[PDB]
Amino acid sequence: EVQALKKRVQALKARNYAAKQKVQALRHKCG
Amino acid sequence: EVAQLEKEVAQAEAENYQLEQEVAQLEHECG
Repeated sequence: EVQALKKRVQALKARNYAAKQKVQALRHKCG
Repeated sequence: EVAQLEKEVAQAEAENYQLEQEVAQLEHECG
């Protein structure tokens, strides 16, 4: 479902956005 | 398109998978 996949994309991006910041934050903290 | 969204979901999923690996590792070593 297009509408379904869109929400999947948004859900992923939401987690991805947070995770990406975490990775770079951690790279700053202990990289 | 569905196919577009699927390749997008797979894009996010691929990154997401890696982000969680890196976050877990960075935290396991630092956090």
